[PDB]
Amino acid sequence: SMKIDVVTIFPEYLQPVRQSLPGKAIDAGLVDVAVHDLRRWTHDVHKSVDDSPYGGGPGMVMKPTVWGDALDEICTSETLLVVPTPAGYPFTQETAWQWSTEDHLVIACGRYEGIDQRVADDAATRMRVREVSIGDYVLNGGEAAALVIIEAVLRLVPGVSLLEGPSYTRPPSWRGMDVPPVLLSGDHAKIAAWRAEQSRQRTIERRPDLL
Amino acid sequence: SMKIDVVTIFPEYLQPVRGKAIDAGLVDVAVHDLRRWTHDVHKSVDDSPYGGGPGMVMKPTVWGDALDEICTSETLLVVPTPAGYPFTQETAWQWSTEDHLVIACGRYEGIDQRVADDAATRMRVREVSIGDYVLNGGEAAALVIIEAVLRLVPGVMASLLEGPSYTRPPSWRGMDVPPVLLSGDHAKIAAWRAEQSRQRTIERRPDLLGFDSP
Ligand SMILES: COc1cccc(COC(=O)c2cn[nH]c2)c1
Ligand SMILES: COc1cccc(COC(=O)c2cn[nH]c2)c1
Ligand SMILES: COc1cccc(COC(=O)c2cn[nH]c2)c1
Ligand SMILES: COc1cccc(COC(=O)c2cn[nH]c2)c1
Repeated sequence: SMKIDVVTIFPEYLQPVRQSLPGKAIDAGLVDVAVHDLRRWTHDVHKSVDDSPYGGGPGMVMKPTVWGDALDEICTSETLLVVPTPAGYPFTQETAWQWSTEDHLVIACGRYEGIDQRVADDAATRMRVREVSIGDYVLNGGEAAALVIIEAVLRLVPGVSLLEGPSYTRPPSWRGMDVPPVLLSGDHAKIAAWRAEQSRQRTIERRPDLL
Repeated sequence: SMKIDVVTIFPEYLQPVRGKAIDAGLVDVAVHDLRRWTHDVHKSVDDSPYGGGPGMVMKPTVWGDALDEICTSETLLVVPTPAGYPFTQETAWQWSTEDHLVIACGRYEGIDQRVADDAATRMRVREVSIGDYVLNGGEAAALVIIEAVLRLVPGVMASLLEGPSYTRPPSWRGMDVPPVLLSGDHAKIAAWRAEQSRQRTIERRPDLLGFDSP
């Protein structure tokens, strides 16, 4: 059983993962994903969510007063507050495994430059807060990162070292290229060693950092 | 001006592109249902892996037909996969100058490798990872790549992590903005920010400064 709340100024962005849920998953109370428009918590007629950064420099910083109200209403002391940001700790498969057993995730989607730091600092005094990066690149908003995180976590919720080498399926011959004959050999010990070497070679070529 | 074609068995999931509204006509984003190139009755796109293993592998025949119609020799064929070369900010900059990206979204355990090998004989192919986690499909990863690239396209920050940012009010729930940021001293602000950045990078990403990861 897991509840995910997403707070964003683009709630429509999250509508695909809402419907991506199996009907037998949400009916069983194993998962409910709710999306909230951040502007619900704005204070002015202009529904402002950002303001200029202290200490200058082009870019806009999201307002702490608005975010604080939103989190005040949505978060509980049991909440795991996830803040996607390119300045975050790495979000990896180990993280997804860890978060897969959480009762309540709140994902705060920020917009470039970021969210006033006091929001996270304040929240962290009564809940667990995790600023995380899904990758070394910059997005205009956290929304796509939320999709990634939601998918990587939920697929580890039951019912909701090296790189892997190439995979093949039918036909055995296609556009002049044959499936590696070892895979059709019925020698499963040999297949395993073949696959291990394929993985070692691909990892060396693509991710030497992993060795 | 850039064309992005995305190929997927879940074209619905790509509605979030509608966002990075290309209303300015600086890019056209097209999404294609892979099942459109099938001939079967049940329109099968996958099958069990040769050599055994878990899950299913997407068939090469369907993908070959789809890529034939959609790609040219000038296309950059992008295949999100956790087994790919890393997609980073540097990659985003590089791809921001491309005429034509085609993004092949895989599902299940993967796409028959011969799809990529075949395509590489007529176009440039890039198998890429957007990060070290596993997804059910390439769709979300395509969204990430599109966002990272499109915001760099002409007409629309790497080595360190950026430090914290603040805005009004100068005090909030008893928490004050760092006084230096209120001081109007550009040099001291630059110095403090540079320091916060380095301090955050060593704490969260020691690898970026050439130290052992925790
Ligand atoms: C909340 O503060 C910010 C600031 C800047 C951009 C974003 C959007 O997230 C990303 O771009 C990202 C997440 N992981 N890798 C990249 C959020
Ligand atoms: C070590 O860093 C990580 C973390 C998570 C996944 C991976 C690679 O997984 C694959 O190569 C794969 C999975 N399905 N098909 C290919 C690497
Ligand atoms: C090639 O077909 C496959 C196979 C396995 C998973 C996926 C989805 O992509 C990812 O999970 C991914 C991309 N970068 N980091 C994770 C596609
Ligand atoms: C080294 O790899 C990368 C790549 C891209 C960005 C970053 C860090 O960016 C930020 O911290 C940020 C940018 N806007 N707001 C916060 C690191």
